[PDB]
Amino acid sequence: VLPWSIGVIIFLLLIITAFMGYVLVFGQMSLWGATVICNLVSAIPWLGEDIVHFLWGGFSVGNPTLQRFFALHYLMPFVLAVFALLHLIALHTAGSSNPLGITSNVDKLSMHPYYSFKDLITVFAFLLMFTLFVFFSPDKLGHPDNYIPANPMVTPASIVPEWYLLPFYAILRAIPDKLGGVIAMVAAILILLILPIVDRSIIRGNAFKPISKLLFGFFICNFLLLGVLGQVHIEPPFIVLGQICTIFYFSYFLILLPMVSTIENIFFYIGSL
Amino acid sequence: MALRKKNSLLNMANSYVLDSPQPSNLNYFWNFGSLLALCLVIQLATGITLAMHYT
Amino acid sequence: FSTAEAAGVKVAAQDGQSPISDLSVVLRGGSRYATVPGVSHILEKFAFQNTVPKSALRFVRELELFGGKLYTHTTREHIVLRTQFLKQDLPYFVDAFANVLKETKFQQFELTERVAPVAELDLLKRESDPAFTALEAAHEVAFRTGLGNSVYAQGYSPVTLEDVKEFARQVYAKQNVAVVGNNVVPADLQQLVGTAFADLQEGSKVTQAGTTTLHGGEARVRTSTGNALTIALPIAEPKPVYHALASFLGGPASMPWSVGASPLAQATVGTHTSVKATYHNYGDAGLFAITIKGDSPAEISQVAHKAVQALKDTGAEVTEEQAARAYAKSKFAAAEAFENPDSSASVIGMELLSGVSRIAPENVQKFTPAELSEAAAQLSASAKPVVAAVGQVHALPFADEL
Amino acid sequence: ASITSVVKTSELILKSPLLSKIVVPLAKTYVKFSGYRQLGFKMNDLIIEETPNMQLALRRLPPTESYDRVYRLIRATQFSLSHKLATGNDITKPEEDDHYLIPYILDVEAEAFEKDALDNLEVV
Amino acid sequence: ASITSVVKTSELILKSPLLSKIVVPLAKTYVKFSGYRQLGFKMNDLIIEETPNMQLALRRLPPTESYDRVYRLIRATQFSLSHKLATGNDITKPEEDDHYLIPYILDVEAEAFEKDALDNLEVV
Amino acid sequence: GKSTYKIPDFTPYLKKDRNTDANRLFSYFMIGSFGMLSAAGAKATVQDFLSNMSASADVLAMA
Amino acid sequence: VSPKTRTSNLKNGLTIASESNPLVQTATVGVWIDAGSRNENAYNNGTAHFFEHLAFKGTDKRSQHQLELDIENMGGHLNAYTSRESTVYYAKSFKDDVPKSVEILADILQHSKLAESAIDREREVITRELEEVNKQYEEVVFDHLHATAFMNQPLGRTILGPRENIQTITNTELRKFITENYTADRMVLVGAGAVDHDALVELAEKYFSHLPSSQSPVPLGTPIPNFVGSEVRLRDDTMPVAHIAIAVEGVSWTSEDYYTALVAQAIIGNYDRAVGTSRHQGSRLSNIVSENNLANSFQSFSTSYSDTGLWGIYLTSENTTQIDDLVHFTLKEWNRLSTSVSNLQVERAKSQLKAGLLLSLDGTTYVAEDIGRQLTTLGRRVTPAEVEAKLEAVTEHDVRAWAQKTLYDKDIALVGLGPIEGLYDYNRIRNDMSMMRW
Ligand code: HEM
Ligand code: HEM
Ligand SMILES: CCCCCCCCCCCCO[C@@H]1O[C@H](CO)[C@@H](O[C@H]2O[C@H](CO)[C@@H](O)[C@H](O)[C@H]2O)[C@H](O)[C@H]1O
Ligand SMILES: CCCCCCCCCCCCO[C@@H]1O[C@H](CO)[C@@H](O[C@H]2O[C@H](CO)[C@@H](O)[C@H](O)[C@H]2O)[C@H](O)[C@H]1O
Repeated sequence: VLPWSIGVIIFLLLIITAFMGYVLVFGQMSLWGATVICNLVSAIPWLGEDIVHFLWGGFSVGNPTLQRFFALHYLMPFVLAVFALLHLIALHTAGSSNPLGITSNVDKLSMHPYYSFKDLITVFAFLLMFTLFVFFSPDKLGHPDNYIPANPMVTPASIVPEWYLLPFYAILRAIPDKLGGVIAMVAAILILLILPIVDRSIIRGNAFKPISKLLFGFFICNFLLLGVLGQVHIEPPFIVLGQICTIFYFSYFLILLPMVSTIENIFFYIGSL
Repeated sequence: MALRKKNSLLNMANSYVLDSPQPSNLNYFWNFGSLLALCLVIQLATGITLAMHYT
Repeated sequence: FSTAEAAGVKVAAQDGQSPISDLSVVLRGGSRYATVPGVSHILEKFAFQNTVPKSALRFVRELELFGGKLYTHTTREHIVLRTQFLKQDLPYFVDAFANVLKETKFQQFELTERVAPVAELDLLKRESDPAFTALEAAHEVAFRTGLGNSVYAQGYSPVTLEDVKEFARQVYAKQNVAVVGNNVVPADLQQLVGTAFADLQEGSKVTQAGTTTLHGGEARVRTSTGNALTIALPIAEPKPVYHALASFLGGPASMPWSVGASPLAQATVGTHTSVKATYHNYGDAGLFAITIKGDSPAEISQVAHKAVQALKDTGAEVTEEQAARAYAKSKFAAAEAFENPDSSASVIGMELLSGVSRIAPENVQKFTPAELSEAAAQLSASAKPVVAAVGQVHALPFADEL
Repeated sequence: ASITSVVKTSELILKSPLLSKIVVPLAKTYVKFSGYRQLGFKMNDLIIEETPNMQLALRRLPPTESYDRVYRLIRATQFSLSHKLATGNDITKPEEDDHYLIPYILDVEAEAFEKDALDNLEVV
Repeated sequence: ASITSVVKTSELILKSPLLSKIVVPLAKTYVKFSGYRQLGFKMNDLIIEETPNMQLALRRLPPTESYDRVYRLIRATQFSLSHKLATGNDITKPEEDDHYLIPYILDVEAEAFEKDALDNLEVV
Repeated sequence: GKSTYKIPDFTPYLKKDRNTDANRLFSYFMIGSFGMLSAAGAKATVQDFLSNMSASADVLAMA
Repeated sequence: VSPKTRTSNLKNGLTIASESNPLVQTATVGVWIDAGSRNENAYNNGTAHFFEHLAFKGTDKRSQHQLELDIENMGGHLNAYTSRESTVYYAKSFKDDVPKSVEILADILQHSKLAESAIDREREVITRELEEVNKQYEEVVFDHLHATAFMNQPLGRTILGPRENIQTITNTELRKFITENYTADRMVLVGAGAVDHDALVELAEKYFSHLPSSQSPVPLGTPIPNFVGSEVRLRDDTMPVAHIAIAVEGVSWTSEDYYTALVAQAIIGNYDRAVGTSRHQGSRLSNIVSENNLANSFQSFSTSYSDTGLWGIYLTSENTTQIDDLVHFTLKEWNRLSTSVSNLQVERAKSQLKAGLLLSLDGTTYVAEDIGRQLTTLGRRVTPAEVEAKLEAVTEHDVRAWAQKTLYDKDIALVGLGPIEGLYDYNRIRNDMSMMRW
């Protein structure tokens, strides 16, 4: 539980780091994405507006905001490296889990040379993917509007986050209330912290659980659909679709996984009697 | 077992700032190490803040 | 103690005027009846473990709510399980004994984790006294099997769960069970035992494998934890005169910071040793023992020679004063044995199980100087003397020296 | 979930004729598609063991059961890393899939749960 | 420097009449101004102990010497932290400043140095 | 000197009223005052320092 | 319902107190004195203990040998013990050997020879015992505990006394001590078992009538102790077992919190790994200690004196690296007496004590000890009904109130003996006497 819980914080720190780094270009998407995302803080009751002006260092996103985002963007990766190390120190008490979900205390292998050399394979696979983007298609994953200098007057046609934030944006849009939407979006990440509780299985992991595997597959594909819905226009029928997908996202943690894991426990016991 | 000893993360902090066994007769010249830690913390806090306003 | 019978179980109770009752189950299951070495000790330690109606844990938590206490011990003849509680809580305690005798789940994990570790600490605590060891070794030499079996479980002879389960099948049976209630209304106990122990098997009387045989010899036990020496004499015809003889010979003091007027107490003069004459009536056989503990092995050697001489001197002739002292001290010994619940339980237990009618302290016989001297003479001239040395055994006496 | 919970709920179902008629066939197909028997495991080999209760129950296993469990874990680990399935005698047959561990863990948990209840008793 | 070196060089000096006449008075003044005796130490209590050789020599001390050394270290530590000096019987008198440890460490080092030499022997 | 049951002399240091509430209260007054000044000093420090992030004078001039 | 304790006085002021039992055939008769080592100064410290030796060294009439013979002829035994505030001299005999044993006691108390030769012979004996008490670890720990808790006070002195006093105690000092302290108004003749009260009163009139009365007769159990938070460390790395006692100032015999302190003590309770039932006890500390193997044993105590007491725990442990855990969890259980105890723990402990207080009185000696103790400390034998009522009046509110004034954030006296490197300094132990979360 502890390496997983520190992992959830690592993920939040990654999001903040990448958000601030994207603003630094100060193109159209940089400015307008900063404006919309920082105005979510205005939803905090009573003090929200004051907090936003304090974050910006002024009354809109401008020079003070950019200079502070640079300093924090430089810092946050160092913080993230510390938490990455912490989650591995926490893991080192139990060791790595494994795909069967059983103990490995019966049969251990040294990290080197076995996993050192196994890691090199994917290092080179990664470098090949990296090569194809950086050298042959360096702008495929970006937004053309970020090659226009920031202009507070002109509003871009569509303000969307970077692709990796899109599912969280779709969850926010699903709730009509401003504060509601903010809470849901944060909750969508913080709810990962309750997996250790809502999973009622007596067995670790899904390798041997056909129904859990099907549910997991639906959960993953729903998360990708939320990502796609994060960058469509707010139009029919995507509005209702985004709400159904949002409900399914939360019901995986709150209803489906606890039900399915309970029933599978019974099926394993009765099935093997 | 006390949590400070049982939990591996807490135990690392415990080992340096709490249960760490020290000689009983250190004089005030053993205080410079923590003053250096204080200078470092001030430089990080002030330096990162200056970086928010410096060009 | 009014002896009666309730559903085939012998029940003896004596009402009193006190808020505290003692209920004891005496079992014919002591070490002389043991099938495997140590099983009677392990069975004793298995009492009040998990039963089918009530776990060990639940029993202890409830016992605390009644403020009751539990005492158990093993002898060569019996296992004694005793509870002490407030008078009114009698039905709970009768039912708890019934659960133990009928429904003990003898689980392997209890043996490994609970019972055997406790049995091992029990023995180590007793052995801290080298006199305990010396007197145990003397029984082993003198009787070999039966009375010569160890009372306690040892590491060298492991008791298995199947051993303990088999022995319990024999022992926990109406034929081997006696109930003794101190400060218990006799009619109330009979009614309760009659309902609770009705479904206990009848079983059969556990018997000693083999007849009691008497032997002589030596047992040198090297310890580094202090020095003792037992000079024991196995008796084929246990007589009550040996009780008076032990009391006469003596060994301990009857006042603080003193040696004592007893022959054996006057054998320790000038040393830091302690003597103790002890007669062990065992029905078919007996053992008269003179245990001398001390720090210095040379000091023990000295007292040991004076001890043997004292016995010979007694055998020659004793005076009327000495005879009166023997009787007075023996009557007192009988009185306090019938008082202490530990020994009280076993005394009536022997009357109920075996048949040996108890000798009331007021009926302790007065032995003439002639009868005492004759008893000592019969011991000094024994063909099978036992000597058990414990400690620095190279520096302790041998049988042929004594 | 506690093994106790799973065992008791299953027993409620097995009691009900209707329920058993519909649940037992589903449970048997579930176990077939689970495919743990194709790595030579018994069902109880999959139970999470990193808890005090389970470590206690594993220490109470008879030595032979304990040595055989070690072998089945090592053998399954070797099939997993090789991406192979058991064949022949290595496949667990339905008659070999015995609940060797369930009785030990039920006793450990019975004590643990009684201890919790008794820690909260109120003298009336 | 090795204790061996110090002891041998000192012995060279004590042999030479001239050298001893000039060095022994300086060494005695040095020891007076050093002031370790005012914390109740003996000179050998100050020798660096965190070496394999010294840990071996300390293990070879007779138990009595070893227990007394422990007490003198604890007592000096208490004077140090209090900023006090020994008074009365706590002050080490010159006649009490015995080289209790030197013989043990010289034997440890003799073996260690012989081992090093013999590791480099050449059959002729 | 030899008997360990004869406690060394602590009379130069011992307070007569060591068991009283007044005695304990005094030392908690010192600890409390120190905690109080540390809380007030932390609050001042945090407030003054973090105010750097609020609009600077040149930003407020153009508002 | 036990028989009533009968009580009579003589003219000099000697109390006679008896509790008959028809079932037994043996009777304990003895003299409980409200005097002990506390009544000595620093110059005669050890006199009371010295007298106990000389009481059995010969009287005005009978020699030591004759004394031995006489007791042996009765068939029973004589026994004596001296504590800080109480001295006892009893004689367990047969029913019919009660009068003769009474005669022997009156003689050794009123007319002991105290021969100079006998004094010199005992000097060596007592000197040997001084360098032999070391073996009894529990006694060492408790003697140091009193010495430190009542630093430089009469309750902080040892019973045996210092070596220096042992070499200088004279027959004059001995005579003075027993003349000042063994007075009739401070003495109770106690009978338990097969005794007739009326017979015992007659024997008292025959033997103890010429006892001096004190000049100022105060009531029995009449006493200012100033507890010192402090520690004694007796580190011995060669011992395998650490022995640690921790105590706060507790309650006197007549405190209004006497029963509340006993209930609080019972909530923590005792533990011993050698007893089979101990792993199943209800006590929270017992569960922590047994599950983690932190100790071989612990024993809670609440020791009382006329004007003070010590309440605490005595632990023994071989787990030298987790001594910190043992002490930590012990003091966290004490904290709960002030912060968390509810009706549950309190009612459980009261249930246990209701029986325990009666259970203690087993044999005739146990009964005699109870009568004697209660008569010399309270001035009366408290009936079981009164004790049951006082226990019933203890509420959870009383325990919490008592703990908050007596334990919470209080100075402790701490003694450690053996491999105690793992025992932290005073501050870290004393910091566990409160919880920052509360
Ligand atoms: C950022 C700079 C530094 C920090 C924060 C720091 C911190 C500390 C601390 C906290 C200690 C233990 C407490 C003490 O003795 O003061 C310590 C000890 C030590 N430091 Fe530093 N230090 C720093 C720089 C240095 C430098 C430059 C050196 C050496 C050239 C050094 C060498 C040591 C040594 C040898 C010790 C052990 C000293 C001893 O206890 O005897 N440190 N340091
Ligand atoms: C060991 C830690 C550090 C030391 C010794 C240090 C030292 C210095 C010094 C000597 C200056 C010149 C100051 C002046 O005269 O104006 C300076 C300036 C600066 N430092 Fe640092 N520094 C440290 C850490 C940092 C950190 C962590 C940052 C984070 C960015 C930082 C940011 C700055 C900036 C922006 C300036 C220029 C503005 C100014 O002069 O004040 N420093 N530093
Ligand atoms: C701002 C810094 C970022 C976070 C880093 C935290 C402090 C640094 C810890 C890394 C060092 C860990 O390396 C290791 O840790 C263990 C775990 O406590 C510690 O172990 C130490 O304490 C434990 C118990 O407290 C003892 O049993 C052990 O004998 C001793 O060596 C030591 O410190 C070190 O041997
Ligand atoms: C981890 C912390 C999380 C939450 C903490 C929130 C703190 C951030 C709020 C910054 C508040 C600044 O609030 C403002 O501060 C300055 C001092 O800084 C005050 O200014 C006042 O004192 C300063 C000096 O200290 C003078 O220059 C000034 O004339 C006077 O008005 C204002 O009266 C106050 O309104």
